[PDB]
Amino acid sequence: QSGSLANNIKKSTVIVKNATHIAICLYYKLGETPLPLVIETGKDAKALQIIKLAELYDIPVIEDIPLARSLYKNIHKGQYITEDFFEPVAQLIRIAIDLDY
Repeated sequence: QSGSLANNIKKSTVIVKNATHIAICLYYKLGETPLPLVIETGKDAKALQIIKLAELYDIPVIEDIPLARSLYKNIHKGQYITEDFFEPVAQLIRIAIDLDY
């Protein structure tokens, strides 16, 4: 099982956080995920680790406390986002995508 957290963060699209208390890792890939997916979540110690791994792998991290708290409560690890989050998450994905040039 070792390495699953780091591999999930490495392939992530964007992380939205509340300080070092909550981190939500979102993944969206055209043709694979039909909606953005919460691939990992962390509270406290695990949130800090997600944030450190995000730095290591150059994954964009955005602080948005109300959004991070709502996502944490509503969208469990391995679940697709629901309608209330479609537009807030789209805005994060747009800021986050690498255009690769």
